Amino acid sequence: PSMGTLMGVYLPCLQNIFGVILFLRLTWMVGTAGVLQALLIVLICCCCTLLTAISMSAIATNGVVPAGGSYFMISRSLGPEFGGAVGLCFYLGTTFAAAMYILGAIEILLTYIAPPAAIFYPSGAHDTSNATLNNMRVYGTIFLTFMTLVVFVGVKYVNKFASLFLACVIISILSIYAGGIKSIFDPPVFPVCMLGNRTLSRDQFDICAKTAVVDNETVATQLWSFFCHSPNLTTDSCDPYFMLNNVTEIPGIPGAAAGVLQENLWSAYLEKGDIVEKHGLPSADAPSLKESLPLYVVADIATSFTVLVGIFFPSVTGIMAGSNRSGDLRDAQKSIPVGTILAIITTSLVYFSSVVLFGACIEGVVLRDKYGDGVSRNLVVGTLAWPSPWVIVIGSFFSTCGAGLQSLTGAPRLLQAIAKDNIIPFLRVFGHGKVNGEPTWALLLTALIAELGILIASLDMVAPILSMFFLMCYLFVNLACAVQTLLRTPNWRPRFKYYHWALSFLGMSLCLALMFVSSWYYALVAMLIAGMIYKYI
Amino acid sequence: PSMGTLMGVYLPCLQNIFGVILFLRLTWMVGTAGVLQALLIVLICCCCTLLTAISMSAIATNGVVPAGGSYFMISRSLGPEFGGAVGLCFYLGTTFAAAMYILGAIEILLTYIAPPAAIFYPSGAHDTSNATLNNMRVYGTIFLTFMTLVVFVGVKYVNKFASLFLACVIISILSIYAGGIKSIFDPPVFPVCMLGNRTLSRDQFDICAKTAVVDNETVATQLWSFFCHSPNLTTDSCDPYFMLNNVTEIPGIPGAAAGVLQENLWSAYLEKGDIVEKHGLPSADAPSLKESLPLYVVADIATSFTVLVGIFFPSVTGIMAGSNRSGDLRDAQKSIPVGTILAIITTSLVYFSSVVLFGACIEGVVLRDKYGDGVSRNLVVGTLAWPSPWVIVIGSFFSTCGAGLQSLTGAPRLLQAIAKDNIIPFLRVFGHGKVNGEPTWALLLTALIAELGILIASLDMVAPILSMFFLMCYLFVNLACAVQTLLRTPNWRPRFKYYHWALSFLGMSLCLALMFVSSWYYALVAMLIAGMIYKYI
Ligand SMILES: C[C@@H]1CC[C@@]2(OC1)O[C@H]1C[C@H]3[C@@H]4CC=C5C[C@@H](OCCC(CO[C@@H]6O[C@H](CO)[C@@H](O[C@H]7O[C@H](CO)[C@@H](O)[C@H](O)[C@H]7O)[C@H](O)[C@H]6O)CO[C@@H]6O[C@H](CO)[C@@H](O[C@H]7O[C@H](CO)[C@@H](O)[C@H](O)[C@H]7O)[C@H](O)[C@H]6O)CC[C@]5(C)[C@H]4CC[C@]3(C)[C@H]1[C@@H]2C
Ligand SMILES: C[C@@H]1CC[C@@]2(OC1)O[C@H]1C[C@H]3[C@@H]4CC=C5C[C@@H](OCCC(CO[C@@H]6O[C@H](CO)[C@@H](O[C@H]7O[C@H](CO)[C@@H](O)[C@H](O)[C@H]7O)[C@H](O)[C@H]6O)CO[C@@H]6O[C@H](CO)[C@@H](O[C@H]7O[C@H](CO)[C@@H](O)[C@H](O)[C@H]7O)[C@H](O)[C@H]6O)CC[C@]5(C)[C@H]4CC[C@]3(C)[C@H]1[C@@H]2C
Ligand SMILES: *[C@@H]1O[C@H](CO)[C@@H](O[C@@H]2O[C@H](CO)[C@@H](O)[C@H](O)[C@H]2NC(C)=O)[C@H](O)[C@H]1NC(C)=O
Ligand SMILES: *[C@@H]1O[C@H](CO)[C@@H](O[C@@H]2O[C@H](CO)[C@@H](O)[C@H](O)[C@H]2NC(C)=O)[C@H](O)[C@H]1NC(C)=O
Ligand SMILES: *[C@@H]1O[C@H](CO)[C@@H](O[C@@H]2O[C@H](CO)[C@@H](O)[C@H](O)[C@H]2NC(C)=O)[C@H](O)[C@H]1NC(C)=O
Ligand SMILES: *[C@@H]1O[C@H](CO)[C@@H](O[C@@H]2O[C@H](CO)[C@@H](O)[C@H](O)[C@H]2NC(C)=O)[C@H](O)[C@H]1NC(C)=O
Ligand SMILES: [Cl-]
Ligand SMILES: [Cl-]
Ligand SMILES: [Cl-]
Ligand SMILES: [Cl-]
Ligand SMILES: [K+]
Ligand SMILES: [K+]
Repeated sequence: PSMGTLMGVYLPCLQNIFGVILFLRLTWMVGTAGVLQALLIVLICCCCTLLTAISMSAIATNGVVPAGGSYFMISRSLGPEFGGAVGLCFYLGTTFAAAMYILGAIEILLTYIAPPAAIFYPSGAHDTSNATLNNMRVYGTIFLTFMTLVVFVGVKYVNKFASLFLACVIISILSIYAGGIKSIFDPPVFPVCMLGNRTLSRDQFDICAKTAVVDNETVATQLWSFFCHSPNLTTDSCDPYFMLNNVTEIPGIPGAAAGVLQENLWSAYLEKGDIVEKHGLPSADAPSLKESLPLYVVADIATSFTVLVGIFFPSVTGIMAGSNRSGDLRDAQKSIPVGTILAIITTSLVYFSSVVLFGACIEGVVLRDKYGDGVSRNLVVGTLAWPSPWVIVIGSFFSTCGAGLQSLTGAPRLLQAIAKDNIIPFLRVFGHGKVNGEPTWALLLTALIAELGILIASLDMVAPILSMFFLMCYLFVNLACAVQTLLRTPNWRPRFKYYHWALSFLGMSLCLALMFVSSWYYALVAMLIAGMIYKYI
Repeated sequence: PSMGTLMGVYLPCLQNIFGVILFLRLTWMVGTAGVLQALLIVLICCCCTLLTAISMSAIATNGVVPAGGSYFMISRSLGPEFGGAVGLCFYLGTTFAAAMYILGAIEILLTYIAPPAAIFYPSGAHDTSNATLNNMRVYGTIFLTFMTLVVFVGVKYVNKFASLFLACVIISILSIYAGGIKSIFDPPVFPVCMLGNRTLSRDQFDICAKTAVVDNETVATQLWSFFCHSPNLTTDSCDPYFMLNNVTEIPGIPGAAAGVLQENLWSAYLEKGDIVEKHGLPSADAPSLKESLPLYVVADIATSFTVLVGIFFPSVTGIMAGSNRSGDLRDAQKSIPVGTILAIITTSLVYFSSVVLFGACIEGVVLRDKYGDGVSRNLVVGTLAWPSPWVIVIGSFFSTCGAGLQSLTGAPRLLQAIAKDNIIPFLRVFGHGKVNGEPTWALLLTALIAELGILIASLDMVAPILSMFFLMCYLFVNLACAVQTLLRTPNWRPRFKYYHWALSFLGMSLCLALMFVSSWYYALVAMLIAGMIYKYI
């Protein structure tokens, strides 16, 4: 066995922690919560995983570290009762992470790469959401049935091209920082058209002006016709908000400055149906017609602190996939505690610096545009990139398509290993495999469980379920590291310097509080199920 | 043993089938779906239960009919594998039916009896729903903790006053029919104020007129001030829909006629946010301000056929609670098949005649008012009653409060009987009881599971879950009546004239199709769970 700390523990952790939400939902989170509460979300979500890594270091520095996987380490160091729960919650987390990584790639393909490749269209006037959901479901079934046949046939080709999907992530992050440094000197040009406080969708109309001049004559623009329903300049059929207020362009990226970071510093939560608005603009109060409501950037979902925590939390998960090479290492009780902790530190520094960067460079109206309606249907992340916005689009699409394949290769192996362990004979038929050892019936069950997450068809609806499963897994790891100390069991003597039972209790309580924060209802259901299984045994 | 067919089988079935949805969601269903599709919903939902009663008659006409409950009949006539599934699905159905019956009584109390007894108020302008949900949850916890202490202390007093809650239902139905016959000759006076096609909420403004006369002077009314935001008659700040259109009262109950039944005959489905509108009125097309949108009757939820089936279906359930007295009967193989089938026939005739009655008497704009906003916050059912609308309000409130108590007494006995059977030792601690035999730990588990249904806080959100559990129970009964015939098992010779295996197959397929109709997602999850338990055994 010869695998270092770098290519054995650190690089798979750093490949599994970075993902879809850094490129799709982090600018929206900064713009919705403010820089201060966004740093609070990043700090709270990166203390569950740091204390969980301190507990996994106490797992790794005990005994012999049996070869293969993180399931076998926990199962041989903590008994079959805790290990089965950890393995089952981590299997369910990986199978729904595959669904979230597929839905991210479909969102990138349908809203940024190929917009006219849409089957279902928003008929009528309103409900542009049901066509979006039915459009996500069809491409979800197609990409899931393709990427399960790829895993069924081409495991060696997925394992051979596993570092290319990490190179894509690193290039598409260095482009963000290279453009964010350029914006100090030479910011790019993305004009945002507004009307009073309200920002409007630039994709529909042509020119951001109330009147224009053609043939030495003042003619009402296309923007006049959407609000007043006549090409005549002296009608009284206009809404009184459009009449009293003036139409103004602003720079969507004003560059890195202190006055920009000062305005993006506080929370601006909106309910579903509200319009994204500035604060430092004059606006005359007047009622507005209901028929001009599609001519604005509108909050898609209702937001709060507890909504944003549950959407952010699957950015930080990925500790447990740095112990999968625990048989190939030279010194497995040295490479795992150093590697997982340094990977969590570097990824959390990237998240803090990116929160401060997006808060100081991009203006909060562009930040609060989920799907980028204020700027010509572009990525808000992509507008800040240095060479072109297409770098982040292509790199994020290939990174999500790679992270879905790696989850669809990682979860059937885990169900294979749990079934072959005879720990629950109810799953005995899922230990059947090929002559290679590759699973056959576990891959089908992962494709069926990840289909139930695709049929939810939203990134923001699937992500709290992922938070709910990974927080249960990380809670059982901290339970199993505190109980074995407090019960004074034999064969539990961790040789790790920075381990103490109070840190595992603190991690258990923190990953229990985040369970109530992300979604209180299903946490209250899982608490009943867990309190019932305890009354059994 | 001496119990007849009438007081032993027929009256408990007829007490358990009638309930909350006949008085709260049936007029809304008629107005939303039309008379033809409402009769289709009633006909489809009353063929799952009729074929399920034909299968329960084949259960009852086999063997000895062991004493006590419907669980023991199925468990001794079909084996412990089918019987455990039937008993567990029927237990979960009864524990969520208690939650639906509590939420119905809270809806009646907060919207019709005591409106100012509300803790949470709709602050701001919009979101009158979140205050409503948080207002349902608090009174749900209060009424659940009261009606579990009543069941823990006063079982004999709940059993002594069980016929009073049936007398309330029968009086409050005979009042509906007595007023619906009066409306042929002398219809009551409930004026509905409208403005073009759109109907408005009468509870806010005073007089249904655009201008009025005080002191020999024409003065703008209170209804003018809500739409134009000025008491001056010559302003141009009005919305152009209010200016071009005229304000008109109609009779909310025009009486039983053929021209009224002809207009309520077709479907009018609305999406969330649409305004309830007539069809036979002139209306000038004009845009409308967003700030006048609370001055209208608005569809609360989006409706379709599959939404209304899942809300109607728990009106028909209640077959299985006519075999609870199977030890007290004289001829249990005669009283059960006659009693359950005659009770299903009489309740289904009441539903068909009530659909035709509400379609022919009440106008469809009043029918499509869920919560009765068009007529002064009254029950749409209650406006048709003969003596007063308070009869239906008080009778429906006491009937839902009684049907919640009877579910909270029926489900702990079932969990008691399943736990004492040693069929699943995982539930062994729930067979502990008092010295009387009354359960202690099963009553707590019913209070905890019915709390998870109360915290959903909607009648229309809890009702498809009830449909999902009762359709699984009725599917397992038809499976277990077709498999024992087709496998040619011994000790299965039903002596019922009208039984055949094709009727049980037809009932199984119909109660499987309704499972996909009511909610396709959770049916698709339950199909995976059932197909996995089959791959185990
Ligand atoms: C050990 C062995 C391994 C395999 C196995 O066990 C044995 O493992 C277990 C694990 C099981 C799974 C455990 C958990 C599960 C999650 C569960 O979802 C619960 C709720 C969510 C799903 O929502 C549903 O989504 C469907 C599809 O949309 C809806 O159906 C609708 O579909 C159509 C639309 O066209 C229409 O008819 C209706 O809309 C409806 O029928 C369901 O209704 C819906 O419940 C998460 O959804 C939640 O939805 C909320 C919306 O109200 C949302 O709130 C917010 O919504 C928006 C944000 O988008 C905002 O406006 C507001 O902020 C909020 O309103 C919530 O965010 C969101 O959480 C499904 C089952 C599943 C997967 C288990 C399956 C079995 C399992 C794998 C077993 C196996 C056997
Ligand atoms: C044998 C032994 C006995 C005991 C035991 O096992 C062992 O038995 C089992 C049985 C288990 C139970 C099985 C089933 C269960 C149902 C499951 O619910 C699934 C979905 C529904 C719940 O929705 C959730 O409701 C909560 C509360 O609202 C939401 O949380 C929200 O709360 C706040 C609000 O302030 C806010 O933060 C967010 O809103 C959110 O956090 C959840 O998000 C939500 O998922 C049904 O809800 C569905 O919601 C849809 C809305 O999107 C709705 O679609 C339609 O919505 C409206 C209609 O109102 C319309 O506009 C449209 O037409 C649609 O959008 C759907 O109609 C609706 O179906 C919960 C678990 C439970 C009870 C199991 C518990 C465990 C159990 C008892 C075991 C035990 C151990
Ligand atoms: C929108 O912008 C215009 C600028 O064109 C403001 O118009 C005022 O115009 C008069 C004469 O045209 C000037 O003397 C004033 O100085 C302008 N006011 C300013 C610059 O504040 C108009 O008031 C603006 N609308 C607003 C602020 O609601
Ligand atoms: C944007 O402008 C509006 C008025 O042009 C600001 O004023 C609010 O308007 C709403 C109407 O939707 C009222 O309910 C509020 O009471 C108004 N607030 C006041 C007068 O302080 C609105 O605040 C502005 N948006 C910002 C600053 O984010
Ligand atoms: C609303 O109702 C009024 C009735 O007061 C309609 O007014 C018209 O008024 C003129 C003179 O006042 C009459 O000669 C017409 O016969 C009326 N038209 C009718 C009765 O159709 C007014 O047109 C109505 N608004 C509509 C239908 O949009
Ligand atoms: C009620 O009146 C309106 C117009 O006063 C009718 O017309 C529809 O108006 C909507 C605007 O919300 C348009 O989108 C439709 O195209 C109009 N339909 C037409 C012109 O046929 C509306 O149909 C009426 N409602 C009814 C009859 O239920
Ligand atoms: Cl991610
Ligand atoms: Cl992980
Ligand atoms: Cl009912
Ligand atoms: Cl029933
Ligand atoms: K991740
Ligand atoms: K019922």
